[PDB]
Amino acid sequence: FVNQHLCGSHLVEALYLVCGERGFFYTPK
Amino acid sequence: FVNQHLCGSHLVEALYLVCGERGFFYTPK
Amino acid sequence: FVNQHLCGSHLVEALYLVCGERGFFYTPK
Amino acid sequence: FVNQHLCGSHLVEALYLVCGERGFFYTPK
Amino acid sequence: FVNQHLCGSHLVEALYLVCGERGFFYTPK
Amino acid sequence: FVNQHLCGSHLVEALYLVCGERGFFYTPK
Amino acid sequence: GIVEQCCTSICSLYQLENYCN
Amino acid sequence: GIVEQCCTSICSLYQLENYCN
Amino acid sequence: GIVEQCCTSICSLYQLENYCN
Amino acid sequence: GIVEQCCTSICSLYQLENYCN
Amino acid sequence: GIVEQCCTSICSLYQLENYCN
Amino acid sequence: GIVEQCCTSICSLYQLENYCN
Ligand SMILES: *C(=O)CCCCCCCCCCCCC
Ligand SMILES: *C(=O)CCCCCCCCCCCCC
Ligand SMILES: *C(=O)CCCCCCCCCCCCC
Ligand SMILES: *C(=O)CCCCCCCCCCCCC
Ligand SMILES: *C(=O)CCCCCCCCCCCCC
Ligand SMILES: *C(=O)CCCCCCCCCCCCC
Ligand SMILES: [Cl-]
Ligand SMILES: [Cl-]
Ligand SMILES: [Zn+2]
Ligand SMILES: [Zn+2]
Repeated sequence: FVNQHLCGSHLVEALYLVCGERGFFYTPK
Repeated sequence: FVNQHLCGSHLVEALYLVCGERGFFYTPK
Repeated sequence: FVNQHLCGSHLVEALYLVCGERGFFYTPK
Repeated sequence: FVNQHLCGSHLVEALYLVCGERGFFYTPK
Repeated sequence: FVNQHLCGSHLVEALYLVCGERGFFYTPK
Repeated sequence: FVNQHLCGSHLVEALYLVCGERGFFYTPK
Repeated sequence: GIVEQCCTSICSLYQLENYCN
Repeated sequence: GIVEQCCTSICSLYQLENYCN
Repeated sequence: GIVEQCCTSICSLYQLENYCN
Repeated sequence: GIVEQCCTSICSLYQLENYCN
Repeated sequence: GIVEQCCTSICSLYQLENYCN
Repeated sequence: GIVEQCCTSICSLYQLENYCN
């Protein structure tokens, strides 16, 4: 599915900003 | 260094597209 | 239409990454 | 030079918005 | 709502490019 | 300076995510 | 506002200019 | 996961913080 | 074209390579 | 201005909050 | 080329128009 | 680390693959 891919594309950018030095693990559905 | 932050914001999207279902981990520190 | 415009916005970025030095031609529908 | 890659990733989106239905060509080399 | 958030995410980038030195005010619905 | 333009394009998305319903103003000059 | 118009129809460069300071 | 929650409802900054290391 | 295919189904890296010069 | 504060030094999320309406 | 003109000097929107099909 | 390898030198797509889960 495509629109989920689009939201995840913006989701990782939002996580990168919010977390910062801590980082994050991105696991999709 | 802000330039580091900018490339990191490009690295997360590069990992997102490359990994896909596997997922990625972003650990600068 | 708008959501196609959104997907094309991410599509050109994905093409830019994947192609690299070769480049690409982007022709919409 | 990574900075070149970053601006190129901004150039593709600038061409995408500007050209629209016409389309664009990205040829660094 | 999410897809409106996605379009606004691309909308601010489009406004930033088009306006330039003038700038803009972004007020959502 | 193009590097200024690149970070500004990252600043607008940072303001967009942070402000949300409140909105933001981008005034370099 | 900007969301109501340009997120329902594609906005031309002049329409985006209307939102500039 | 992150996709199931934040791609169906808008996630607040604290909810995004829950995914940080 | 690229919009008709990759915006209706997820395109794999080889499919994106098909659009490269 | 925002250009002289948040782009010559890395701004934390709160430093981005100051320019919100 | 576009890399030698629009990325070593800031290109206005019209300078981006030159590379459109 | 990824910051010390892929951002001080341009990383090809495969060099991005190394940080996948
Ligand atoms: C991966 O396969 C995604 C799993 C989540 C299901 C997505 C669809 C859920 C219902 C949405 C229907 C709206 C689209 C017509
Ligand atoms: C340009 O005019 C786009 C041409 C492709 C048609 C888009 C719509 C196809 C069917 C989608 C319906 C879903 C939206 C309600
Ligand atoms: C904020 O609450 C958004 C206000 C605009 C309403 C969005 C929905 C309008 C009709 C769209 C239905 C399509 C989604 C199923
Ligand atoms: C209008 O031009 C804004 C006035 C301040 C501009 C400062 C530009 C400084 C040059 C860039 C230095 C940092 C590079 C990442
Ligand atoms: C292929 O490599 C393109 C040939 C021209 C490349 C010029 C690179 C100049 C180095 C970057 C200078 C500006 C940094 C923002
Ligand atoms: C945490 O801060 C990561 C440790 C390594 C940081 C290296 C930063 C180097 C400065 C930037 C050089 C390249 C600019 C594009
Ligand atoms: Cl989208
Ligand atoms: Cl950048
Ligand atoms: Zn999007
Ligand atoms: Zn950038």
